[PDB]
Amino acid sequence: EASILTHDSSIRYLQEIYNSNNQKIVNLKEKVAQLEAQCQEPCKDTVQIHDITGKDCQDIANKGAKQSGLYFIKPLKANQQFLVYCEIDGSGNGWTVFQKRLDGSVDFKKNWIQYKEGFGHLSPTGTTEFWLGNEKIHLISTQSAIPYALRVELEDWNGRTSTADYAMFKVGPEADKYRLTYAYFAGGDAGDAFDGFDFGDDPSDKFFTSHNGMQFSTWDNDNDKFEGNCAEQDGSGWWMNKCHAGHLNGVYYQGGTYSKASTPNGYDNGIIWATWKTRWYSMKKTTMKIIPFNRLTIGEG
Amino acid sequence: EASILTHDSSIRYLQEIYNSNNQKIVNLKEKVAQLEAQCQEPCKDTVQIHDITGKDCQDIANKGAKQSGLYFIKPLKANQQFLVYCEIDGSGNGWTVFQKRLDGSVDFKKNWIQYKEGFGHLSPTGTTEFWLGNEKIHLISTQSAIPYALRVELEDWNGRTSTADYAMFKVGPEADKYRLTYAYFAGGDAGDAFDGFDFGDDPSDKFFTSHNGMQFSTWDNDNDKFEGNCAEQDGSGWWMNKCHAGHLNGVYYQGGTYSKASTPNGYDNGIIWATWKTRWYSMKKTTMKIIPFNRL
Amino acid sequence: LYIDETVNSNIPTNLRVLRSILENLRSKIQKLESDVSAQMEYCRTPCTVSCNIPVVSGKECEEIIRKGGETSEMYLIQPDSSVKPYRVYCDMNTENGGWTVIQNRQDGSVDFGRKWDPYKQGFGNVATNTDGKNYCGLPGEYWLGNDKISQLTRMGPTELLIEMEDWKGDKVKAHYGGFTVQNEANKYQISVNKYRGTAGNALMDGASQLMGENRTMTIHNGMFFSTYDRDNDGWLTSDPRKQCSKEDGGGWWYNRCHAANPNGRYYWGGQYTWDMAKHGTDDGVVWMNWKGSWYSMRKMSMKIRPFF
Amino acid sequence: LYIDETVNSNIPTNLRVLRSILENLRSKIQKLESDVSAQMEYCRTPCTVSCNIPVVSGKECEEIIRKGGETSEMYLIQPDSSVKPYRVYCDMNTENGGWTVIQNRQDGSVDFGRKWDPYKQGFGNVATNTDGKNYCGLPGEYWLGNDKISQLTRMGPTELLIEMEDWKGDKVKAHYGGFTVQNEANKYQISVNKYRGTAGNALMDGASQLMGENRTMTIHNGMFFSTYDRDNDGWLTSDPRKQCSKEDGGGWWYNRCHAANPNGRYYWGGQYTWDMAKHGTDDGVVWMNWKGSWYSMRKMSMKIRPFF
Amino acid sequence: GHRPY
Amino acid sequence: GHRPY
Amino acid sequence: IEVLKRKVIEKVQHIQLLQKNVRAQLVDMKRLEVDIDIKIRSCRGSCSRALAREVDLKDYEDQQKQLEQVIAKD
Amino acid sequence: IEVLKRKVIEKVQHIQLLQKNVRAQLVDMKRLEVDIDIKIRSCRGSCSRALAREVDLKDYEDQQKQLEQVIAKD
Ligand SMILES: *[C@@H]1O[C@H](CO)[C@@H](O[C@H]2O[C@H](CO)[C@@H](O[C@H]3O[C@H](CO[C@@H]4O[C@H](CO)[C@@H](O)[C@H](O)[C@@H]4O)[C@@H](O)[C@H](O[C@H]4O[C@H](CO)[C@@H](O)[C@H](O)[C@@H]4O[C@H]4O[C@H](CO)[C@@H](O[C@@H]5O[C@H](CO[C@]6(C(=O)O)C[C@H](O)[C@@H](NC(C)=O)[C@H]([C@H](O)[C@H](O)CO)O6)[C@H](O)[C@H](O)[C@H]5O)[C@H](O)[C@H]4NC(C)=O)[C@@H]3O)[C@H](O)[C@H]2NC(C)=O)[C@H](O)[C@H]1NC(C)=O
Ligand SMILES: *[C@@H]1O[C@H](CO)[C@@H](O[C@H]2O[C@H](CO)[C@@H](O[C@H]3O[C@H](CO[C@H]4O[C@H](CO)[C@@H](O)[C@H](O)[C@@H]4O)[C@@H](O)[C@H](O[C@H]4O[C@H](CO)[C@@H](O)[C@H](O)[C@@H]4O[C@H]4O[C@H](CO)[C@@H](O[C@@H]5O[C@H](CO[C@@]6(C(=O)O)C[C@H](O)[C@@H](NC(C)=O)[C@H]([C@H](O)[C@H](O)CO)O6)[C@H](O)[C@H](O)[C@H]5O)[C@H](O)[C@H]4NC(C)=O)[C@@H]3O)[C@H](O)[C@H]2NC(C)=O)[C@H](O)[C@H]1NC(C)=O
Ligand SMILES: [Ca+2]
Ligand SMILES: [Ca+2]
Ligand SMILES: [Ca+2]
Ligand SMILES: [Ca+2]
Repeated sequence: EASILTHDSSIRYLQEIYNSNNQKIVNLKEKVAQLEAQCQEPCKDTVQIHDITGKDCQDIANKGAKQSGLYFIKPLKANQQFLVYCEIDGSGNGWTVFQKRLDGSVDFKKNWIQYKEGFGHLSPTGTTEFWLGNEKIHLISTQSAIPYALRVELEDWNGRTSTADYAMFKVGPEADKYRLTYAYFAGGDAGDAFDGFDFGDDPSDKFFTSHNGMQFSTWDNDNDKFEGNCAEQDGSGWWMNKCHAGHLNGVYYQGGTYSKASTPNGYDNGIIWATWKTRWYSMKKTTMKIIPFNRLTIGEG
Repeated sequence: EASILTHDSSIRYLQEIYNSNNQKIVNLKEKVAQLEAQCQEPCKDTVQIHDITGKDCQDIANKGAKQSGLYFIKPLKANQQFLVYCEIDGSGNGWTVFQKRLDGSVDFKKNWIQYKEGFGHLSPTGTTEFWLGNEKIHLISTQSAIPYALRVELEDWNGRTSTADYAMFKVGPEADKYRLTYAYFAGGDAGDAFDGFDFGDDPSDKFFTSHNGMQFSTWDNDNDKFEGNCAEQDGSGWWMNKCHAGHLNGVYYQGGTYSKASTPNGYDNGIIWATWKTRWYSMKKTTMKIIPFNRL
Repeated sequence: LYIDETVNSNIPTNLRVLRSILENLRSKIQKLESDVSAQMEYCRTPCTVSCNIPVVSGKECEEIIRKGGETSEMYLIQPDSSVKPYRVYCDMNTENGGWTVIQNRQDGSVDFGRKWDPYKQGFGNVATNTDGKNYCGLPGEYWLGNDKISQLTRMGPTELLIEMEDWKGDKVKAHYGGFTVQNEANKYQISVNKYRGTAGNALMDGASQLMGENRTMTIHNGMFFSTYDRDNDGWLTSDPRKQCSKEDGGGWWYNRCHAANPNGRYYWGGQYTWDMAKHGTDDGVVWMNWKGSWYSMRKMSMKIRPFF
Repeated sequence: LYIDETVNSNIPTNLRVLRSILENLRSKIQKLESDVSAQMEYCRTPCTVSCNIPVVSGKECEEIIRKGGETSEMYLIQPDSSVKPYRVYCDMNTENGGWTVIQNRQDGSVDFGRKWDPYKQGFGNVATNTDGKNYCGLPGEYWLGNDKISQLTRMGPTELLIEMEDWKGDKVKAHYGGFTVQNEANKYQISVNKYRGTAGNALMDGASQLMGENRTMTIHNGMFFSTYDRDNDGWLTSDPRKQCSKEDGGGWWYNRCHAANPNGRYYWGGQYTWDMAKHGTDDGVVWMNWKGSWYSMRKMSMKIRPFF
Repeated sequence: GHRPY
Repeated sequence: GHRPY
Repeated sequence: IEVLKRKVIEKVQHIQLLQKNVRAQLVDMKRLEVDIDIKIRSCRGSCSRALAREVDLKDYEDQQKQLEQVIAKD
Repeated sequence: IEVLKRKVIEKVQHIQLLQKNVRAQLVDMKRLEVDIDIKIRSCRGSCSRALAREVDLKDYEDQQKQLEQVIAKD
């Protein structure tokens, strides 16, 4: 017969495609490793930490720095540095805010320890509620014999804003219940609400709502000039007295303004600044900066 | 008879002694004029005022001046120069003291006004307790953008003096009650008492006895961080707060060292510098100099 | 003498088999070519994640919770003055709460078959956003710096929790009130003791599906850290091809080789046979004592915390 | 006739008298020579006085008291920015307190018979020590510069107090709620009105011990200031010898010549006759009105202060 | 002491 | 996984 | 006379070995399906988007039986 | 011959005018006493010390009367 000699010729086709496969695979596994390398990196974190650690944000801005993000600082007196959202206006100054309020979703009805260590989070864009920490704040305002200043900036659901600067600003040690106490009131188109504003009840207020020299109070820590722990009543932490005359940590009311009925018991709180907006008008944005006196803020340039 | 012609011979003696009289009188009235001119000058006043009026004592030493006494100065902002006991160490600096304590008898329990215009008396020697005057001290530290300093010098009833320098020193106008404020504490082997020395009562003190930013209070002017018109409670004026943590206008206790009983009410005061001596130890000599910052 | 007729009947049916099989493959591959090419195009624009650092800070997660650290997001700690603070994820809810997550798996979002160095420095994603919310609450799989892991444990007593769950949901875990990894100098040894929980003491008791020399060689406790970049296994062999790490891509405290393979090859579905493994072994995050040499977890995680 | 015998009787007796009177003078004179010579030697060493200038200051004495100036010692004032501050003596006690002493007498310690310039410039001792005490609270006779005196008054309403007393103690004084001396360019006029107090309006009503033309020619008011160095009296005559100031040694607002002569010749005891006056007139600080042309006071003072 | 005419 | 000898 | 019994078996070796060759190809291939898949997931923590794709293990082992069904043939 | 009535009066004139000259002396003297006394005092506000001396007016007026007692009668 011997005619069948043909089917065997068909094999050339298999070993030929098989060769292509094997060859292709080698070239493929080859590209795989190229992918493993190229594509194998941690996500890109929009949030970044800068260097040039210093005494505070103003020393950061004193050692270069021009951006307004989060850095690290480590006070002479204390130890272990910690993040701190600065704010270098670029004029040559670098504020070091310790509290900010926007969104409104962050809460302040936190206990004592929580306030001593701070809560919330810090952000580069600088948009995120947060309270540094009574302990941090202290170490910052005490280090050296250099006076510090505070700029309580706020804003309404209108869009306009007002400032308030106080000199020699500085909070005592925990041993004294982080007592707040400055020297005098400097400029400020928001009004001296820390001077105790006598709304309209009792010849009191003026010598009852001033926060100069007051201690800090919390839901479970009473160190104010009133038995009734204001905290519990209100729902925050502050240097209470009669109590608040402009505390800015109360509930963040959406849209601003509220009534005595919006609250369970029927009291009032929320970020208010007597010397500027009614005692029943919550803020939309808040912020507490802080820079050594000698700096520009009513100092020089 | 005619024999008597002898007595008329006596006449010569009278006329002669007479001429001597008229003559000496002219020589005498002549000398009187010499005396009126010689002996007709105002007594010599040991105390002397030097010229070369300036912005402050440091200008006086900048415009020459090598002696240490009283000069007249006139700050740029105000006018009507005044007296101010300087202090030129010759090294090329001329301190301007606005408050000095020695003797002890001068008192500082004056009302507000008295402190505004100062009190006591200055002296060339430099030995006489005095207080320039809040107004003066103000304008002297407010003129120009040129910083100043302060050198709180003290001395114990031992003999060892100490110092204390503070930069950017300057007291505001009376409008703000002569608020005293600076930038920081420079050197000082006496210690920073204007910082707030917390003795041992309450976790306060520190944040209550500091004087950077406070106002000025007096027996009849309370502008402190205490309704407590301290000056009454004490017996002087200062920039109270808790109050004193180092005010040196209180009582001058003879020999230094006093007790809680030595006071009429039972409180304490008097020249004390917390960060140097006991809250109950009165100085012997004090002094507040002031020079622009660039001087060191 | 006639046996020849079978050449036309048997061989043909075979050619039909190769044709289908071979042709099926030329296509299966073309399909893969476009994928690798397309994916390659993707990591040309990396992933973005915004993690706002919480103000509250400490040394470990333990401290943070006792400093007002309620929420279970990632944090920033500084276990030492002579070491750069670093992010990390702190679990604040599981068993008392306040655990310092050191390793975690859940989707294979990152490859653990990295070299030795990436394992000393640390790799992976510490934490991702929480669907719109500004902070980072969700984990993300990673492996904190070995040097940190060692430094952490070598400064005070420590314990360890290793929970995990299959693809059915069922959860279990291991507890070691004694955990301590030496410094790089000593090959990141791993001396753990004081077992607890239910899932299998394979870290110091070796597997359960083995006996004698077979089992007693899979006790991780005491071994060194190995990577397909550096071999420190308890497998003594000259053939560089035979190395625990390479066999099962991923840095672990191997030892001829394991009874538990965290940081392996996150296999999907959960089940897998021998003819799937990169080398044909049993790679992939498996505990074996609760599942088997052929079952890759759905979620594998570790976390440390002070003793006392 | 025989009248000769009276020569030996009369002439001798006179000779005895002249001898007594003449010889008595020679010694009387040698007596004075010793004094003049001696006193002369003393002025070879002037007096020393030390006055610590008080810190408190102002324009006049009124400002000082209302500035904490209770004690009555010498101060430092400056009634104008364009003039050098000078010493002075502030009386902070007498009637209300705060009077600026402008001139004073009390012991003749300083001669007021000076030329014109001295009176323009000012002379005398503003103040002396207080028996040990560092500061100067005691007076001492003087006359502050005219120009100052003029300048003082010509800058706001002013008044004057001219107290004085005999050697019997009895005191009295004048009060003019309107005092003003003009500038040196106007021979230092003196326009005083608004009389008061008891002692005699001998400064604008003339003397009481006279009448008509005699009296109305002794009104100091509106006169000029004269000195034996410069004549500005109301006495019109050509004889250089005849001039108020030369007669009654001293500068004043003479007018042919005075009804009151402050700044005269401080005599002792209090009384004196014409045959003692330097010229034979009636010099010496005398008010005459309260006492008489023959009686120099024991103390004579003047002081100013605003009207308000 | 006045000066007559 | 273990490894035979 | 080489045609009667000889030509039948002497020629089959070409396909016999190739037959063994594919079994290795599949096995070696299967592992690739796994590796790739696993690797792809790696991009989730690196590559913007993650290309989700199913891996057919059924087909393979289904073809593996054809290979295993045509074994001993000689 | 001129010795009888003449010698008496012609001779007295020298003492007559002299008798007046002494008076003019006293008065011119009396003032010195005064002026000097007053001038001495001015030395207090100048001379370190000041000489203290008594002024005798009595003696003068006393002697004055003697001079006044011997006027016209010759
Ligand atoms: C510690 O643990 C180890 C386990 O790792 C364990 O190992 C033991 O392994 C066997 C099993 O008990 C024993 O072997 C010795 O004793 C045997 C006695 O004879 C018979 O054994 C059977 C079953 O045991 C009894 O039922 C009978 O009554 C009878 O007694 C004897 O068979 C052995 O002879 C072999 O000698 C050596 C190995 O010892 C070997 O080189 C020789 O070729 C000879 O042949 C046998 O061994 C070879 C290779 O090891 C096998 O050939 C391989 O076959 C596979 C086929 O597929 C499988 C499989 O083997 O079944 C399926 C698996 O599920 C799969 N697993 C994987 C890797 O994922 C794989 C997979 O399919 C392949 O990888 C891909 O194809 O393998 C495959 O084709 C291989 O390529 C091929 O090489 C034969 O199976 C076998 N003979 C046959 C035809 O059946 C020997 O004398 C010992 O007990 C022991 N051996 C060792 C490793 O030492 C230890 O016992 C245990 N020790 C303890 C107690 O601590
Ligand atoms: C405004 O003011 C003016 C002047 O300030 C007033 O002017 C008046 O001036 C006379 C003031 O006495 C008035 O005189 C009238 O009244 C006399 C008083 O006597 C009356 O009463 C007796 C009672 O028995 C009666 O007998 C008599 O008739 C009178 O009614 C009266 O005496 C006057 O008479 C005279 O008449 C004319 C002048 O008008 C002369 O020609 C006569 O001489 C006569 O005598 C007068 O003149 C005498 C000679 O000049 C004076 O005398 C004495 O002279 C003394 C001089 O001697 C020495 C010397 O240097 O030489 C010696 C010695 O050293 C010393 N003496 C001693 C030791 O004390 C004195 C001494 O230095 C001086 O005193 C210094 O001042 O000098 C000496 O001057 C002495 O004081 C004289 O007494 C003498 O002036 C006078 N006689 C006497 C005894 O007084 C006449 O009638 C006028 O009325 C009046 N002027 C006239 C005339 O207008 C005026 O009144 C007043 N107006 C008003 C109302 O506002
Ligand atoms: Ca309370
Ligand atoms: Ca009080
Ligand atoms: Ca090995
Ligand atoms: Ca004339």
